[PDB]
Amino acid sequence: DNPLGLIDPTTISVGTMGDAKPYAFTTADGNFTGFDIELFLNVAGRLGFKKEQVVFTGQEFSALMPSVANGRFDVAAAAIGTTAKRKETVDFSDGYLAGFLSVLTSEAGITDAAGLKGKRLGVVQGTLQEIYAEKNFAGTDLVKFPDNNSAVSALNNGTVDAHFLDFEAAKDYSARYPALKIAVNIPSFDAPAGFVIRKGNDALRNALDKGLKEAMQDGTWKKLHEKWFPGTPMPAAYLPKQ
Ligand SMILES: NC(=O)CC[C@H](NC[C@@]1(O)OC[C@@H](O)[C@@H](O)[C@@H]1O)C(=O)O
Repeated sequence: DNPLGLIDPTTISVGTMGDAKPYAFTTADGNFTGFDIELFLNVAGRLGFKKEQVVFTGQEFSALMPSVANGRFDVAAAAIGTTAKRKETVDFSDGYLAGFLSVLTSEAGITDAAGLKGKRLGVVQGTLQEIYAEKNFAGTDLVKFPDNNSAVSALNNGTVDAHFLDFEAAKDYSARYPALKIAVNIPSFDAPAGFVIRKGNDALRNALDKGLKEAMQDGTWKKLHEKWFPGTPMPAAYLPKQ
């Protein structure tokens, strides 16, 4: 039987990113790791799927949701913000991360949103950052990149003034390139990360929701958060209750 409506009932095919450190990324042997990866494998494990029964495929951010919508993957896990706009084509599990959208730059003069006037801002195609900048940073020239790596390369080259990306990923680039600093932090608590599933796949959605709640209640979520995001605040919503 196929109760979870999977492509193959013995395996879970997950669409992710090889370059979204520390959320999702690859090590030197090409295997996937990061917070979202370890959390997903933990949730899948509770559903009776061992680590060898979960396959990961790296894709550019913009291809993830359409690949799930087209039946290429059972799930997508890559700090995917939950929105009504995204809910038009896919379904989401309950939220498991809520953080900031960050402006990474070597220009100390940029201190807030109003500092982005007369600046060239990098965004990754299809991200919540692209939408936010189009709505709130009108007049700021946007430069669309397929990934963070290309955007940061143009930031290091001096072709863009700043790059707009996820807080933990901005922190990672700040460590890799010390001249780059997080100058602006924008709340994105209204779009928590959720595991993406095929629109209407209620059996897989409900089963992932059960595992996520259990991982949060037994303190697994807390342990994984402390590992991948040291010094980042943890909300009571995702921590053990009572
Ligand atoms: N891997 C990526 O490039 C994802 C970029 C971006 N992520 C936003 C977000 O979901 O990331 C995790 C949390 O910090 C959320 O609050 C946030 O909205 C997006 O969904 O568009």
